[PDB]
Amino acid sequence: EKIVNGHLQPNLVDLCASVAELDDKSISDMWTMVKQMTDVLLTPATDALKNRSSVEVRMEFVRQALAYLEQSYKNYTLVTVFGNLHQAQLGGVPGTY
Amino acid sequence: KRAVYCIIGRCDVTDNQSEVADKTEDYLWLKLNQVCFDDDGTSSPQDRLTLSQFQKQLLEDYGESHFTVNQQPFLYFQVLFLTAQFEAAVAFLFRM
Amino acid sequence: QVDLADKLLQVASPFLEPHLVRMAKVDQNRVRYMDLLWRYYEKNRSFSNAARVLSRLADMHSTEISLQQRLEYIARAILSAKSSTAISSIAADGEFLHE
Amino acid sequence: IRDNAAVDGISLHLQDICPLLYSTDDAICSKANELLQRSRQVQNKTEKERMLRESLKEYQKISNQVDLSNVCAQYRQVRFYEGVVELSLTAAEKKDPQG
Amino acid sequence: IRDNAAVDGISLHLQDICPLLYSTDDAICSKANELLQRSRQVQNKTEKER
Amino acid sequence: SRPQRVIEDRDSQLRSQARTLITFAGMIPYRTSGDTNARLVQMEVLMN
Amino acid sequence: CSLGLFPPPPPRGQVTLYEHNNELVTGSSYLRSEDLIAEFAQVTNWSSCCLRVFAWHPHTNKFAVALLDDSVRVYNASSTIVPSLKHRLQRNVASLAWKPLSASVLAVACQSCILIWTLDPTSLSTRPSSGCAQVLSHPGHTPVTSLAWAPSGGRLLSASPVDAAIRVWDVSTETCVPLPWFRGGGVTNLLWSPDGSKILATTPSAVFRVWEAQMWTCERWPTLSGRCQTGCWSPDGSRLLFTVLGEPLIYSLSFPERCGEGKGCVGGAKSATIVADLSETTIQTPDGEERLGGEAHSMVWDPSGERLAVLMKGKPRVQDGKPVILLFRTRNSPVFELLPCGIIQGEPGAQPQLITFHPSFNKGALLSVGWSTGRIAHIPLYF
Amino acid sequence: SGAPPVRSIYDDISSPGLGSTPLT
Amino acid sequence: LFKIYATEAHVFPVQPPFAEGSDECLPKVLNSNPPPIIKYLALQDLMLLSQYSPSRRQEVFSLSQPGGHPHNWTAISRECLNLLNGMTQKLILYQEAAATNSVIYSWIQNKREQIKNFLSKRVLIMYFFSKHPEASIQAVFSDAQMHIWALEGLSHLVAASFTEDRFGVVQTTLPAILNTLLTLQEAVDKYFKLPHASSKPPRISGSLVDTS
Repeated sequence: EKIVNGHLQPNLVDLCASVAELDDKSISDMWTMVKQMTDVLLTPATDALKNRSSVEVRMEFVRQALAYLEQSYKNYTLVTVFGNLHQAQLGGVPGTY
Repeated sequence: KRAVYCIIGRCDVTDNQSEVADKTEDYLWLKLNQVCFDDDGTSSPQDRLTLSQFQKQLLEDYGESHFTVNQQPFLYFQVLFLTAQFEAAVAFLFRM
Repeated sequence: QVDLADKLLQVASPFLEPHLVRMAKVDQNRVRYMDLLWRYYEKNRSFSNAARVLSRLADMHSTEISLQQRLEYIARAILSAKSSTAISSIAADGEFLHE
Repeated sequence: IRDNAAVDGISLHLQDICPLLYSTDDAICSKANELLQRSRQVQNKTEKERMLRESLKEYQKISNQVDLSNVCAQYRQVRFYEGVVELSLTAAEKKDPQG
Repeated sequence: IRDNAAVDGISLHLQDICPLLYSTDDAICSKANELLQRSRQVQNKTEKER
Repeated sequence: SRPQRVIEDRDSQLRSQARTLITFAGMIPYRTSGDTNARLVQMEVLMN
Repeated sequence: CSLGLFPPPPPRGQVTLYEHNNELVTGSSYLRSEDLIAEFAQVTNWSSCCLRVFAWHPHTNKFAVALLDDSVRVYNASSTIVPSLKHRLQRNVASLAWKPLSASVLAVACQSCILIWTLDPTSLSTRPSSGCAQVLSHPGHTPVTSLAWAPSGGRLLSASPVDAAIRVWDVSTETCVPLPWFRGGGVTNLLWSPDGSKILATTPSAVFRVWEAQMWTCERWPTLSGRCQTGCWSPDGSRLLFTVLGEPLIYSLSFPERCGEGKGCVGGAKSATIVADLSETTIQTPDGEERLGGEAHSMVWDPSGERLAVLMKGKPRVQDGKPVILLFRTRNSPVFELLPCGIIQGEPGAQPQLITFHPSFNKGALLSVGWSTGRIAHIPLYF
Repeated sequence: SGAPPVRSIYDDISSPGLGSTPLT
Repeated sequence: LFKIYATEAHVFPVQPPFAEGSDECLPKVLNSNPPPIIKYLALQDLMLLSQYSPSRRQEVFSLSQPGGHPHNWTAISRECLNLLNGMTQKLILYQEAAATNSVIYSWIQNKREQIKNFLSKRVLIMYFFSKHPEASIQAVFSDAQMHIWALEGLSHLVAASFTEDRFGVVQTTLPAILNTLLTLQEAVDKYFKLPHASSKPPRISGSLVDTS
């Protein structure tokens, strides 16, 4: 409807991912992962094979995949520490250290 | 002390740091930091992982039976999508 | 058109290179687009493409300033061939090196 | 236009016989203008920027039929160069939606 | 268990200093009990069933 | 705020001096290493 | 500490550039209401110096400078544009104080009032309007010598040697609250502790008074040979250093925390220790004897509490009666220590006129020094 | 010897994330 | 004498030493909505203890056994948030009220307002009925001292929790605190741009009656 009425193109990732703000939490992390892997400052070329073959864009896919896996393990280290605070002895200082 | 060096020096691609990497994410994260894109001919090939070698390694040199796809489908989707094999990840996710 | 060339050379965008590589074949002011294109290639460190466009300002239409300029250009074609074979060992950039 | 009927079928029926169609954007243009002229009176910078980003989102519906020269001059009149970039792209985007 | 410490971090200290043979079932029963009393505080159902 | 020719003066002098060192390395009757000679070539390749 | 434990000053004409490793690294360069301000001003020669006051903003790389023409200027690391502040009441500027927990507010002490300038941090014009300057004054409280905000941002103090009452102000309800004491002298200088719970107040007499910011109570120290000249709190506020005119000494006084209820008493230990000795000594240098010792006119501590800078003035027997900068390394737990670091030397033929530390320099400390040349220097101390 | 493990970061967590809650 | 004794401080324990006197404990004294001199004294104590006694901040951050819950903090912060949102809405409703510039009872209402709309049309009577800007603005902020003490007592506790909150108890409400403080600063900085909302009133210094 937004294309037909000429409007600004919406982010289709946020339209689809809000269907994963419902029940299945694994589909919710799957859409979070898809979104972090489409967070890419693409070269606006008329060729997908040249953009997917770029050295810069393939560095960006790995830079995002590492950021996703790092925030994933940051969520795991947060949840593990907040469940076990009496062992963990977190105190009162914020930061990953 | 091994794992931190194998990351920072992009070396020992044939070690998996399995005393430190608990899970499939940690294999992905180890090997993804070990990636090069660049033909620096001073790198010996026994230390040289490209993204395209790692893409093939997951899709063809391990495959759908290695990741137990029928029981953990989102983990194999994670393995393909975090290696930017988006078309293979869709042609997997459009089966089940 | 507004003489903001330093700020054209601030737009990191793919379209800029196909644009200059069109204009350097189509505008009668062809020299200005070759001049923008080698400055784009040097600034982006594509020095092989900068040299392989600086030749296309010394292929010209009327002569350069002396044989002593030709000798830096020959030694810089030699450098550009020795840049090529030391990064990709193709026979043609070694054949063209001896030449 | 006034009675909010879709026009595509009456345009085509009109084109065995002779002529033209459409506006309806008159009400949205009037609303965009209601906001734009109040932006010349609003002292509250954050709310002048609010009512300009509201005025812009009325004009961004209707960007095929807008006097873009006058609206972007009336944005210059309030230093709203943001809406001059945005609306002038939304006024090309819909004139050639095929490329 | 009350103050929500893990009993592995006291059973394995008792087992060097109590019956010096196979001190075992005291620790198994204590851990079986720790898991049962932690199940009284766990609100995620599938993990209580775990 | 120089005349641009008092920068052209300096790019050409450094190119010529870089070549004077590379030509001299190619005329020494003693084994310098393949690495020290390749580093010398790579330095005017990154001044091309 | 004592002066007979310092390293020598650097050879005559070397400038100290920074501290690193605890070494000082060098190079070849980097009364009326008028005279009653000159009796109590923080600048060692305020009546002739081109610079009358310097003050950092308590969180940012922005600073205010008062000059001999009664301009106040503002400079900022992110602004080439310099606001020039002059009001129709602005005369003989004695003190400057930025408000904590704000960008937008600066206080100024004058011969006839306080001026609170409001400054737009995104619109730092070269000369802001004379409406952006809230005037505060009260009869008898003229001239104003010193100003001090509470750390929590909600209270301001002012001093006047004519006036036997500290004036507390709320700048926002626009109230004036004198704290009248039963004689002794008036108020000369004022300093809060960093907790905002304790306040030092000095007088023209051999008496100081410490005050409590909770129940507004007073504790009294009339036990000196001369006037209490200067002092500084530690970063915890548990320690107060002070000096006395005629006494070549740095004293220390301690204040434990309120592990006990129901009594507003300022709570200091009953009597002061001596911790540094500034007696009239020699040191040997490559350039012969040099001589040190005198009276300590200003003292400033870093935010970390690990560096104490002391602006001495020599007596007319030592270095022609110059002012001098001593640098001490300091410790605040478990013991209170003063250790030497060294002696800070400036442009050849200059004198140090004012010192103060930067409040938010995330590499040890940074010492601002104002010189008799009219120059300002900023000497980092790396730790 | 060289192979991936076959586990996610959430297996030894059993109940992860922000979801699986019946009401806000 | 009365004005000194009735604006002298009071101290309320946060955690009860004995069960009967626990009605007079600060979390209960705030939430019970007592006669307004007590709710003023309780917020004046909250605005003092939060700077000038660390042990009384530690009474606020405590978990109440057996059930482990932060009842002291979550009762104190909740009532400060009630008052701050109450002021946000009180500012909005005044800005709207500035943008907008049996049969016998409804007959009396109609006749009262028919009389208003005949009396307002007479200059000598309009002169007494008029909406005073200074006095109506000062009626909006007439209770603002209570709201200043909730605001400064809470923002002192949120500053001290960074070294005293061994349980993260203050961090759990930090997003809601920042949202309500920023939407309140928005309501204040919408309101202060209205005509006469920027201007300061004239004052006499040293009167025996105060004008704060």
